Amino acid sequence: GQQYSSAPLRTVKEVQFGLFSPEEVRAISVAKIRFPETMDETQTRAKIGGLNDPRLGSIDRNLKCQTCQEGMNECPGHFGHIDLAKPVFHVGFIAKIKKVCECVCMHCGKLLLDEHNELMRQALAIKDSKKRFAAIWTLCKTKMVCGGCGNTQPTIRKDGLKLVGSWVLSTEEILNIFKHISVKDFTSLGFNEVFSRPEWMILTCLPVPPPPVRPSIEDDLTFKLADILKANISLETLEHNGAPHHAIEEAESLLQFHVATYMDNDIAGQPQALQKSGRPVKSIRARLKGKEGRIRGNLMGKRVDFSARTVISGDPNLELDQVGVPKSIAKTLTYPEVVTPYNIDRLTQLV
Amino acid sequence: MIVPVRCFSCGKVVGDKWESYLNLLQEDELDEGTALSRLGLKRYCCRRMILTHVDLIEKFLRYNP
Amino acid sequence: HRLGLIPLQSMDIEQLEYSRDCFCEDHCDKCSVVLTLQAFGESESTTNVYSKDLVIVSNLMGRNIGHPIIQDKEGNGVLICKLRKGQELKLTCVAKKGIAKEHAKWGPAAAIEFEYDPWNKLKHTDY
Amino acid sequence: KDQDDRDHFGKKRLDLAGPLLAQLFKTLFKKLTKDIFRYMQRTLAINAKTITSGLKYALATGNWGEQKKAMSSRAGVSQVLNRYTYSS
Amino acid sequence: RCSFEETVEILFEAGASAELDDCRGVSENVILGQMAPIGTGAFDVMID
Amino acid sequence: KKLMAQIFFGPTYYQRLRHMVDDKIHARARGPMQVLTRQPVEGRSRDGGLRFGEMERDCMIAHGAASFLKERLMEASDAFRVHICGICGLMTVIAKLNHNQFECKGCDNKIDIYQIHIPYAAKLLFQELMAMNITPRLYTDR
Amino acid sequence: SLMSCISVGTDPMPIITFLSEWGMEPLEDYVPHQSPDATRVFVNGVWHGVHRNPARLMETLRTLRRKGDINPEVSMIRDIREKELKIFTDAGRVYRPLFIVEDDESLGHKELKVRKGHIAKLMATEYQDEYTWSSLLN
Amino acid sequence: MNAPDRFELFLLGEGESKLKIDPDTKAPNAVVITFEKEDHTLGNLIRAELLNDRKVLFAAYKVEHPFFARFKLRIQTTEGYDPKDALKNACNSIINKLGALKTNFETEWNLQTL
Amino acid sequence: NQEDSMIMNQSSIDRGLFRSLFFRSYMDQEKKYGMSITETFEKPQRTNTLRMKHGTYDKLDDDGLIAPGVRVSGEDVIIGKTTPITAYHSKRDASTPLRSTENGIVDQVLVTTNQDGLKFVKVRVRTTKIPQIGDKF
Amino acid sequence: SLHKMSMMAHRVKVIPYSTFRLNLSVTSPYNADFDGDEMNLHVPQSEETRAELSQL
Amino acid sequence: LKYICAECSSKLSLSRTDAVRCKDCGHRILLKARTKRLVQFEAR
Amino acid sequence: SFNQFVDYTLQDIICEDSTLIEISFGKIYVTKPMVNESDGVTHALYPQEARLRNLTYSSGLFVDVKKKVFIGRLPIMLRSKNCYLSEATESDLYKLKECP
DNA sequence: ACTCTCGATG
RNA sequence: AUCGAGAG
Ligand SMILES: Nc1ncnc2c1ncn2[C@@H]1O[C@H](COP(=O)(O)CP(=O)(O)OP(=O)(O)O)[C@@H](O)[C@H]1O
Ligand SMILES: [Mg+2]
Ligand SMILES: [Mg+2]
Ligand SMILES: [Zn+2]
Ligand SMILES: [Zn+2]
Ligand SMILES: [Zn+2]
Ligand SMILES: [Zn+2]
Ligand SMILES: [Zn+2]
Ligand SMILES: [Zn+2]
Repeated sequence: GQQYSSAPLRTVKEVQFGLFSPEEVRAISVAKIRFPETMDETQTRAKIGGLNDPRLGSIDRNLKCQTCQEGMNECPGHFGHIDLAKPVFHVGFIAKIKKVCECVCMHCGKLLLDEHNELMRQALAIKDSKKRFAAIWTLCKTKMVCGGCGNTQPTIRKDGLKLVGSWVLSTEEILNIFKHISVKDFTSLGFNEVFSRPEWMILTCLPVPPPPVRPSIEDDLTFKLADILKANISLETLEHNGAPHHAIEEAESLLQFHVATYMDNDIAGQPQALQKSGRPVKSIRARLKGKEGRIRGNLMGKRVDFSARTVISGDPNLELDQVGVPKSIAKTLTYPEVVTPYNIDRLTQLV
Repeated sequence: MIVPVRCFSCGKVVGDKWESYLNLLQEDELDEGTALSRLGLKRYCCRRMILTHVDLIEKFLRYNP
Repeated sequence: HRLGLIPLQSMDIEQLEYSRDCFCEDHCDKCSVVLTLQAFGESESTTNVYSKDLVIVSNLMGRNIGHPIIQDKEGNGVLICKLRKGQELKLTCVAKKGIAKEHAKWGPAAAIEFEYDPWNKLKHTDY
Repeated sequence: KDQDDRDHFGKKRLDLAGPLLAQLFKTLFKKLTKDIFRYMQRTLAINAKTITSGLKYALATGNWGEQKKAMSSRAGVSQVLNRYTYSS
Repeated sequence: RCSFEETVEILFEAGASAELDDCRGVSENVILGQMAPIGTGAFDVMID
Repeated sequence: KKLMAQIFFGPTYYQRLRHMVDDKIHARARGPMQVLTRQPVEGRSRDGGLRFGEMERDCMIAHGAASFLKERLMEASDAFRVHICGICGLMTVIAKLNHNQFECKGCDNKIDIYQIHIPYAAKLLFQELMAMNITPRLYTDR
Repeated sequence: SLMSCISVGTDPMPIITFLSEWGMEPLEDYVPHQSPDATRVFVNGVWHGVHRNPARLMETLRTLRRKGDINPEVSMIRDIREKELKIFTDAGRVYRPLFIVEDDESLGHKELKVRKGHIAKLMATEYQDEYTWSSLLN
Repeated sequence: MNAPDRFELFLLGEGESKLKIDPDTKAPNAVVITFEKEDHTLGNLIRAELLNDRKVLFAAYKVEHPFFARFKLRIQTTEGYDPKDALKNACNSIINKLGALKTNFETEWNLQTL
Repeated sequence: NQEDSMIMNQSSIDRGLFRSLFFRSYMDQEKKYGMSITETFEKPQRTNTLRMKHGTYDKLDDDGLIAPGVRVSGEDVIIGKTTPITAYHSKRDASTPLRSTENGIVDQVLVTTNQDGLKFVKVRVRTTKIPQIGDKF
Repeated sequence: SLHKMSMMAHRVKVIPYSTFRLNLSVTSPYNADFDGDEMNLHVPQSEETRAELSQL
Repeated sequence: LKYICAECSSKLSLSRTDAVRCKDCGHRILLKARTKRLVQFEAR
Repeated sequence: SFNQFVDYTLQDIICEDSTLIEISFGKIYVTKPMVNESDGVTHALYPQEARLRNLTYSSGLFVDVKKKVFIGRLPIMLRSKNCYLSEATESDLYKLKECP
C-alpha cells in the first residue's frame, strides 16, 4: 500500500462547504508565485522560485519534496497563492454578487427593510437560507431610496465582467461595500459567520493548485496561470510606472478576464479564450461537468482492476448459475488468499 | 486465389480437376453442369467447390516482383 | 496447408510409426517420410507446380509409402501452385502418420453413403 | 397552396470534391495574394507553402476550412478510404 | 445533487450558502469511497 | 439413427465478418494506471481496465452489496490515504512521515490531525474545488 | 443509387440569350394586367421575364437537349397549372438516366424511342470490345 | 489462442487412466465407468451391445460435454452378476462380430471385378 | 446454435473453410532536429540505452529491423530505434513492440527515405486466422 | 445495466476457447443473444465481498 | 546486410550509411531480403 | 466533379477574384503529379510510390504574372485527367503495381 | 440529454 | 486532447 502514519484512521462524517477567505488563502500557502516561468530557467532543468516550486511538489521521480520528502507517490498537493494587483470577480458568483448589491444599498451597508416593514417580517421568518434569500431579493430590489444614509440606490445591470450603475461599479468599491455588511446582515440572507462571507466572493488573492492537479508530459492550467500572472505583472508595470487613464483599465479587465476564464470557459461572453494550438482550453468547470467529468466519470463510475470482457456463447451443458470462463482469463484474473492450515498445501501447489 | 485442393464438406480431391474442367468448357464446348458431371463430381458440394471457385492467382501473376 | 491436404500413399502405413512414439529426435525414417519440392519459373508462360513434382528423399526401406496419389488423367496430380517467369519455390516436407480425428487431411475416405429402411417401415422419420 | 416540403431532395444539392476544393482553394489563394500584397507593400518570393500545406491539412485531418476550430465542417469531410472489401 | 445535471453551479451555490452535508447519501459515500449505509452497511457489527 | 423431422439442407452464400474473439478478448488484474486520476488506463491495446459505470453502481445498490461497491471504488481502482486537519478540515496538512511531524501552517496544528481513505479522484475533486476558491471541509465527527 | 449522378454545372448565359431571342419578354417590360396567362420563365432561381406560348419553347428546348445543343445535365421544368418555367443549370443536382417515351410511332401507339436495333448495336460494341452510351444520349 | 490440442481427443493426459470404475450410490449392484479419450463411436456400440444381454437391467452412456473427449457409462445387472463381466462379454461379442464381418467382406471382395 | 449462434463443421474448417490472411503494417521514422540531432535505426544493448522494453531484441539485425520470415509473438521488438538526449546510458529507447495480443510472421520489410530525406520503415507482419468458436459470421 | 438482473453472481467453470459461455435460461434477464454480444466479469478480492456476491 | 529493390530485380548489399537509392534504377523503394534461418510450418 | 474543378473552376478562382495594386494574374497550368526530393531532383510520382513512401500525390500550379511562377501543389484525384492512371491500359496498371 | 473497438490528426 | 468509422 503506502506507509504507517501515527494519525488515527477516521471516516468522513460531515462536509462543510464554504468560501476561501484571502487571509486563510495566504496563510495556508507554502509558496509565493512571482515568476510566470514554469520550470526551466536559462537552460537549467530545475524550478524557478515562481511557478511550480519544489515546495508545491517536486516532479522528477525524486525522493525529496518540500523537506517533508515522502517522494511524489505519498505526498499529495501543497497549495500556493498569488496576490492580484486589483480585486476581481469570481465568475460563478457574478449573479449572486449582483443580487447582494440589490439587497443592500451602496456606501452604507444596511438592509433596505427591517422589522418595521410588514412583508420583511414575513421574508426574514424563513429558516431555509436559499428560500429566505429568494424571498428577500424579490422584496428589496424595488427599493430606490433608503440607520440612515439616504442614498438613491442605482439600477445595476450586468455587462461582460463588470457592473454598471444608473442614477460603472469598481470591484474595489464592491469589496469595500461587502466589507461593511457586518455579521447580523449575513444571517438574514444565507451567508455564514466564519465559513462564507460576501467579502470573500470577490477574489483578492487566489490559491495556486499543486503539480498533481496540472501535470506535464505542460498542462492547460499552467498556461492559464501563466496568463493570469502575465496580466498581473503587466498590470503592476503599468501601475507603478507611467499610468495612463484609458490604458491600465484594459489591463484590469484583462486580469479579470483571464481569472474569470481560468475557472469557467463556457460563458455568455463570446471570447472563449483560445490557446496556441487553437484549442478552446480546458477550464476547471469543464473538468467536473459530466458525463466525461470528474464526478460522473471518475467518482460515480471509474475503471477497475480484476475485470474481464469477452464475446459470449450459449452452452446447454452448463448450469444456470455457472459461467464459461476462458483459460487465459483464468490465468490473468487473480484472487488474494491468505495462507491458513486448511489450504497451505493447495496454495503451495498453486505457487 | 487458386483451386482448393480438397472439397470442404466431404473431402474429395478436386484440385487435380481444375485444368481439365476448363478444357471441358473450351475444348469440348460443354456447359458447366456436364463438365462437372464428367469429372466425377456427383455430390453438389464438390460440384459447388469447382463451379463456385474463382481463379484469382492468374491476375496475381500479372505483377513482376 | 494444401501441401498437408495432398493425398500420399498409405498402404504400408501400419509398418510405419508415430513420431510421438519413436525414440528418435524430431523425426526419422522409421516414423516419417521426407520429400522435397523444387520449382522455378522457366518459360514465359505460367509454370504450374503439381503434386508429381514432389520427390521422395528419405529412405522408404521397402515400405510402399510416401508416393503422392495421382488419379489425374494427364498424370499431373493436385495443382499446388503457379509460378510466373522468375518466381521460385523451394521447400521440404516431412510427412508423419496421423489420424483424421486430429486433422481432416489424414482422412482416408471422402463421403460415405448410408441408408437403412428405404420404405420407412420402422417409422424412424415423420415425413 | 400548401407549405413547401423542406425534405424534397430536388431542392437539395450535393457538393463533391469540386465545390469543396473550390471554396478551400479560394480561401487559401485569397490568403496568398493577401500575404503577397503585404510583401509588396513591404518593398519573386511567393510563399507557395500556403496552398500546399493548406490543401494537405484539410485533406488529411478532414477539417475543412484550414486551421480554425470554429468550422462546422468538423464532421470529417475527408475520410480514410475503407478497403476491407471491394464492395466496401 | 452535483452528481446529476447541473454539477459545478450546485457546488458553487452550496459553497456560498455554506451548506452541511450529512454524508448519509449514497452517491456521497460513493465519492468518499466509504461503505455507504446501503443494505449491508445499513447497520454496524460489534462484539459481545 | 434417422431424424424424425426432415432438415432444410442446401448451399447458402455465407460471409465471414471482421469481428473475431481473439481481437476482442480482454482481461486485466492490476495493470498500468493514469497519471491525473491514478485510475486504470483506457483501452484493451493499452492493457486497460473496464469502467464500472454508473448503471453498474445502481445495480450493486439495488442488490445491497455495499462492501463490493466500496471494493470496486477503492481497492479495484484508486485508493488513496490523505491527512486532514482537525480544525479547518482541509488537506493543508504537511505530514512529515518517519518523523511524525504532522504540521499545518494556518492553524498551528501538530497534535490534532486525522487520516482518511478516499479515492484519488475525490482528492482531485477537493483540490480542484480549493483552487476554485471553495472549501470542502472534511470533519470526521457528527 | 447505381445510376445516380451529380450535376457538374454549366453556363446559363447561352440559355438566357436563346430565351431572349425566342419570344421571351424582358421582366422590365412586363405588364401583368394585359397578359395574366403568361408563363414566367425562371433560370437558376432568377426571373428573366414571362413568355406566351410556352409549349413550343419547351419542345424546342427539350429537342435541343435531346440533340445535345443544350447540356443533357441541365434540367428543364414545365409547370402547366402554375404557369411557370424553371430551368436549372445549378451544380450539385442529383439526376438519373431514363428511357424516352414518345408517341411518334405512326404504325402503333406510345412506344419507346429505343428499339432492338439499338440494343443489337450496343451488344455489337460489347462483343467487338463504336456505339456507346453517349450515342444513346445524343 | 485458448483452443486445446487436437491430440487431446485420443491421447491420454498425465495420470489420466483409460477407465474409471466407480460404485454407483443410487441403485444397488450398479456402476458408472468413465471412458477417457473416447466418443460416441465406442459408447453407443458398447451400450447397444449391453442391452442384448438379458441379465442386464440398465445400460446407458452419455457425453457430459462435447469440448472434452470422454463419456460415462452406467451399468446395472442382476444379483450374482458382476457388471464388469457384462462389459467384457459385450466387448468380446463386438470383437467377434467385427472379425466375422471382416472375414465375410474379404470373401465377398475376392469375388468382384473392376 | 441457439440465440443467433451457429455450429460449423470442424473437418471442413481443417480443409480451409473460411480461413483468412491478416497483414499488419508498423510504420516508424527517424526524427530530425535543428542542430543536426538524428534518431538512428539500430539494435541497442541494455547498457547503452535507457528504459528499454520488457521484450527481447534478439530477433533484430544490425540495421535494427527484423528479417522477413522470422516468427514473432507476444511483445517482441519489431523496429529498433534510439534517440540521444562521457556518460553512461547515453541513449533513450524508441523501439516498436509487436502487438501484445497478436502474433504471426514478418511478411515483408520496407526501408525508404522520406520526402524530407528521412529514413523511415514500414514492417508488414502476416498471420493466418482460422475460424474459431466466437468468430462472427 | 438496466435492472439488477444485469449484474448477477456466477460460479466459475474454467473451459477452453475464447468465449464467455453462459446457460440459455440466463439469456432473458441479461437480454443477450450470441450474434456478437460481449459481457464483462468482475472478481471479488476478499472473503466478505465474495460472501456478498454469493449470498445476495 | 543486403536489400532488394521493388520495381526491378536486383540484389543490393548496401548496409548503413548508404540507404537510398538503387543500383542502376533511380527509385528509392527498397525491400529487405528473406532470412536464412528457416521457419517450419505445421501443414494444417 | 474534380475534372470540372481543374479544367474550369481553378482558372475562375485565380483570375476573377485577384488583382493587386500592378501584378495581374494570367492562365493557370496544372502539371502531372511530381515530387521534389531532398536529393533536389524533381521527378514523376506514381500512386504506388506515393502510398509506399507516405508522399502526397499532387501536381504543381503555375500562374502567369504581369506588370511562370510556382504558387503551390494541388492534390490530384486518382484516375483523373491529371493522373497517369487515366490514359493507362490494363498492362500498364499491372506494371505500375496498381490493381485494374 | 449505456458499455465497448479501432483508426486518424495535432 | 479532439475527430472519424464500427460493435451489442
Ligand atoms: N444505445 C443503446 N443503448 C442500449 N442498448 C443498445 C443501444 N443500441 C443497441 N443496443 C442493444 O443492441 C440490441 C440490438 O439487438 P437486436 O438484434 O436489434 C434485437 P431483435 O433482433 O429485434 O430481437 P430478437 O433477438 O428477440 O429477435 C438491443 O437489444 C440493445 O440492447
Ligand atoms: Mg435475440
Ligand atoms: Mg445481440
Ligand atoms: Zn510534499
Ligand atoms: Zn444607505
Ligand atoms: Zn464434397
Ligand atoms: Zn522416428
Ligand atoms: Zn487547519
Ligand atoms: Zn532498382
